[PDB]
Amino acid sequence: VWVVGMGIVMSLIVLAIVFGNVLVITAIAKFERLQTVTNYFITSLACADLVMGLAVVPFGAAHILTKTWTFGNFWCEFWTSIDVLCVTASIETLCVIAVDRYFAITSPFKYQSLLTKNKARVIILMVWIVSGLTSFLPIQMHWYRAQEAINCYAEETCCDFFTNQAYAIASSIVSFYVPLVIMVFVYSRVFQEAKRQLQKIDKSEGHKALKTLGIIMGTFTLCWLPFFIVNIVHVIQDNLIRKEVYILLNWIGYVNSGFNPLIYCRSPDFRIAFQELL
Amino acid sequence: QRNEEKAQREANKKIEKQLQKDKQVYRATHRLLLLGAGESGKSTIVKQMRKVQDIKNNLKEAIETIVAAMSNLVNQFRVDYILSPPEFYECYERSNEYQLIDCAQYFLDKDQDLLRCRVLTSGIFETKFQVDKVNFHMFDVGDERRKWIQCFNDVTAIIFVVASSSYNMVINRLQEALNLFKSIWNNRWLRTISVILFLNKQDLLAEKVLAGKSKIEDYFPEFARYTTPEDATPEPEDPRVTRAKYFIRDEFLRISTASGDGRHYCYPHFTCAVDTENIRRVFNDCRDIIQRMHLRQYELL
Amino acid sequence: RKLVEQLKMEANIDRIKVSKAAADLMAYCEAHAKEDPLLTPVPASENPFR
Amino acid sequence: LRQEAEQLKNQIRDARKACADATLSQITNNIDPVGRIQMRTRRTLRGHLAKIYAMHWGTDSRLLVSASQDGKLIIWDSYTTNKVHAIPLRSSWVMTCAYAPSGNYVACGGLDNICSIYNLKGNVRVSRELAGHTGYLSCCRFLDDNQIVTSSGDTTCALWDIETGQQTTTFTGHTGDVMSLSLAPDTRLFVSGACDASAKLWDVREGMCRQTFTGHESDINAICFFPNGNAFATGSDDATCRLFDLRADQELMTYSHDNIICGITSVSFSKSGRLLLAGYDDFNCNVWDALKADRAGVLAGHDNRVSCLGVTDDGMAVATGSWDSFLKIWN
Ligand SMILES: CN[C@@H]1CCc2c(ccc(O)c2O)[C@H]1O
Repeated sequence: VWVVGMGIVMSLIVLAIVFGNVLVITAIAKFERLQTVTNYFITSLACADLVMGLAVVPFGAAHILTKTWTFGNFWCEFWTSIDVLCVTASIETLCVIAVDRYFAITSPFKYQSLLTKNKARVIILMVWIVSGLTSFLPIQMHWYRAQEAINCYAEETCCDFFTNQAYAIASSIVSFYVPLVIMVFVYSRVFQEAKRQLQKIDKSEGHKALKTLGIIMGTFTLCWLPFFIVNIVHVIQDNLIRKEVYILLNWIGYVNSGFNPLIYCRSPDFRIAFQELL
Repeated sequence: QRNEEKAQREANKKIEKQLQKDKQVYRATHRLLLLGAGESGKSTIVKQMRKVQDIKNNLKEAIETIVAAMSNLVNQFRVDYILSPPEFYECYERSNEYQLIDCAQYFLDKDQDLLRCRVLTSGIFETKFQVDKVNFHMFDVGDERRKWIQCFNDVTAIIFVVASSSYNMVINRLQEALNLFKSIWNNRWLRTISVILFLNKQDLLAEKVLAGKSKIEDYFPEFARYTTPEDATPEPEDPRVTRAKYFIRDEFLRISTASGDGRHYCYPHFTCAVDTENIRRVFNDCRDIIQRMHLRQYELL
Repeated sequence: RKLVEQLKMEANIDRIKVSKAAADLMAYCEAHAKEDPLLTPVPASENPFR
Repeated sequence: LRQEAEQLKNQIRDARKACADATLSQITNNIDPVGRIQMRTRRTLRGHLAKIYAMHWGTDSRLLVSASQDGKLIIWDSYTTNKVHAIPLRSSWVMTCAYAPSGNYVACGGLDNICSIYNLKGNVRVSRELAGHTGYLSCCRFLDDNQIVTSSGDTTCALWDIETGQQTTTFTGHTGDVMSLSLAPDTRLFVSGACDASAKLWDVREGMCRQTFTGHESDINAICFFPNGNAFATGSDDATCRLFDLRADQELMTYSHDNIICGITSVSFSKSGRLLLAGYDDFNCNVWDALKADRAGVLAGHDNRVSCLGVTDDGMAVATGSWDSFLKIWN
């Protein structure tokens, strides 16, 4: 009977991710005023979250619940490619925003000139194309397949992610580690700018910045690091990891996409659009 | 027929292409508005930030205007000849109460003459200059209603020049200038526009302050109660005028900060006619305008 | 001076009953009511826009 | 001295009260209501740089011109949605635009006291420059090709002759800075509104105001003639917009809403005059019944505040401006 209870919670998570990203995507397209240079990027995050919540999680929920992959061998490999592209796109997009906010604050008087509608599409397309070198290329060359559970790749009943030592390190570095270093570095410099500006205000007059800056970095770090710290150590030390442990951290990471719109919201423009939508 | 509709598309493409090129230029350029009274000497800042015979003729006429006004406000043939030329060419103590050009006294007593005395213009004077940053364009209104202010909503900052020394010119002029500052601050349309104000004639401020003939306490009773702030004050100046210097700033500052929080800041700068660094001061303050505007965006502040 | 002169001409202005003005104002609107697409939207084929 | 004028002013008000017998709403009570109007946005003409300030329909209703603080005055085609000509402006700020009845010339305003008459007919060049006002130019209109009527912030309205280049007649004696003017269909008279809450009409040939209306309490910013030519409506900064009939010398019906407390920027009648399309500072445009003095439909399709509103000579469609550079054409 415990299996029935777990299904309700998993079903709600899939529903929550679908509605949350849809509203953000709908608001940007429906209203021209909300559509801006910075808001063009969040459409990509909304698009990345939308496909992840509908074409990755729902199939993954069936895999755990039914304890078997009813679909064909090729489609399971296809699902893995879609599963990794969405995570790579979502994490990279958050890193792109970190670059966007860093340029606006640290180097003003050039943000209007550097960023443009034509320029916004180029970098967004580059981010998505970057996922192609991380998702499409492995399956085409079948390099994702591992010798433990060698028959798992062959058998169509159940398939598990068994990756070579090279890909596990390289993909984790590209998807999460490299965006992490960029995101932390620019946000630290942004915090210095806020501290300097606040100090200047107190100089000629008679912090809350950390609280709001913590949410953006904290949610990204809390919801992905436990998985990616384990996504690099299971391959080097096979005996250390447990099979159920790996899955539990993976689904924690999927919740970040569902909670992503909440972090990047509460602005006056989106609050108006929420009332207009409902 | 259908070719004309296709032809109209080609003409539309040229217009869209031409507008697209100017979109980057317009976005790069920054707009400022200069506000100041007649005696505020706003022309000095514009000239400092950025012929002689023509200026001399107006200056000579300006001397006659003060001379004629002084007689009416209180060698008659000589006075009549000037009021009505080499013959015409051949007061200041009471000039505070009367209305006169600031540089008229220097001209009357008598190469930086153009900077000291400049002919004003009724029309809007647009000043464009570059400080190695994005393009800067300064606009001057050039009336009691002041309805053109509501038209200005895209300017990054507003320059509000104040003649600090002109506190004894009761018609007090400074309180009148302060009164206009409250109206622009409490304007229902100037929500996201800051102000950069210059307390001009600081050197002239000390001279009036140093001399005990005019007491700031007479115009402002609270000045005696007001004490100098503990914050650092540049000196080279006596503390007697230094306390006076901060009081006029505090009066402007108290109204500016109390009314609104966020996207409404004032950047008081003490300035002098000789000083030419004011161009860099605006750029340093203009940079703070965009940052604080962006800090409030995304609720990062 | 001029305002008194300007207001002097205001005294010698013929006036009409408000009821007469209201009836004329209402009658004109009734006459032109049919020929107004804002009151009744034009047919899609008839409307040049769509 | 001033006592006689004050006594005369009180006597003038007494005549207006005596001239009133029945309320306008009393007569229009039996009139069937127009009902709710489902009003849509047939076109969304966009593609401009900055906030626009004024818009005027062409005589043939095919074209219209919009002027903006960006200094780019572009003439737009409504049906094909594509711009025809873009006229660069010597002055960065403009506060008015006007279209010739013949369509040959297009008049652009300006914060500087200049009213440039651009030549549409293939390089746009200024035909003449009209100047000579202390204040800013706020409105411009074309009685004909020869005559251009302009409003200034110097509390004076003047008529410009293109060939002479000088003010043929100057209309003075008005308190506040004049904001908006409208021209009657017969072109015999026109009106003018200032911040002094006073609305006056003038005779072009005579040059002296015929009637003075001072019903409003706040500054007024919009005014337009009824199609019949015997009445006009005024839009003030106060929430109320009143309708005046020149014959009755008094306000007939006041259009005010308790909930609405924002300002009003532009007003415009329909072709039949039943619908009074008025912009607002609340980011919405309201269309109210002229006779019943009751709201008929609410339209809030804009993001920034509406700055202009005009109706075609054919009456087919209405265009409202905005500070978001969005010319939303409603049909
Ligand atoms: C089974 N789900 C997979 C497993 C490992 C993995 C994911 C996403 C991005 C990566 O770079 C990964 O290595 C997950 O979506």
